Order: sequence, then C-alpha cells, then structure tokens
Amino acid sequence: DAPEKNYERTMAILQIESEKAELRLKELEVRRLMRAKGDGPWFQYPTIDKALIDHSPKATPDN
Amino acid sequence: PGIVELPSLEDLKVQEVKVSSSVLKAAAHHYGAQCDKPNKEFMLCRWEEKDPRRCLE
Repeated sequence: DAPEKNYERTMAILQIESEKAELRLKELEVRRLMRAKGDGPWFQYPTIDKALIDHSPKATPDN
Repeated sequence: PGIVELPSLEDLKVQEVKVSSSVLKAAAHHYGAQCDKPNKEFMLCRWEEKDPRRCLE
C-alpha cells in the first residue's frame, strides 16, 4: 500500500474509534445520571396505572 | 401537621326528629316525595364537598 493510503486510513480508524470511546463514556455518564435521578426514559420502574381508578360516586360520600 | 377544625356544639344544635324507625319507614315514601328538594340539595352537597362540616346548614 501507499503511505498515503495507510496514513489516511489510520486517521479514519482513529476518528471512528475515538468517537466510539467518547460515546461509551457518555453512555456510562447517562446511565449513572438516569439511575440517580430517575428522570430519563431508562430505569422507569413501573407504578400503578391511574386509569384503574373508579371515579364514580360511591355508596358513601366521605371518600 | 395542622389542627383539625371542628364546629362548636352550638352549630350542632337542632330540633331532632325523635321518631322510631317504623315511624320513619311507614312515612317513608311520602317523605321521599314531599321532602325531595332540600334532601337532594343536602346529598348533592354531601357527595360534592366530601366533608360533613361543609354540609351542616
């Protein structure tokens, strides 16, 4: 191969792998923040659906 | 937490209907026809306010 080809191919490889490494570091930080605060789409452990509540007038008024 | 606010004993004094349950049940259908309006005002107030202290008068 030409030294141009190996050189520019190495630059392409280093850009792709540096991008993947920075994205993995961001992935770790995002997972840490979403487990800590619970405000993102991940770690959304389920609660009770409020569509199950009967909002009809019951038999006794104090409720 | 906070203090619950109860009405005084003067607010609860009223001329009680001191008749027995058979007197009530014998007179029941005419009581439900003739005393309709303030009874339904009261029970609408009782299911909307959900608090008897707001339903006394």
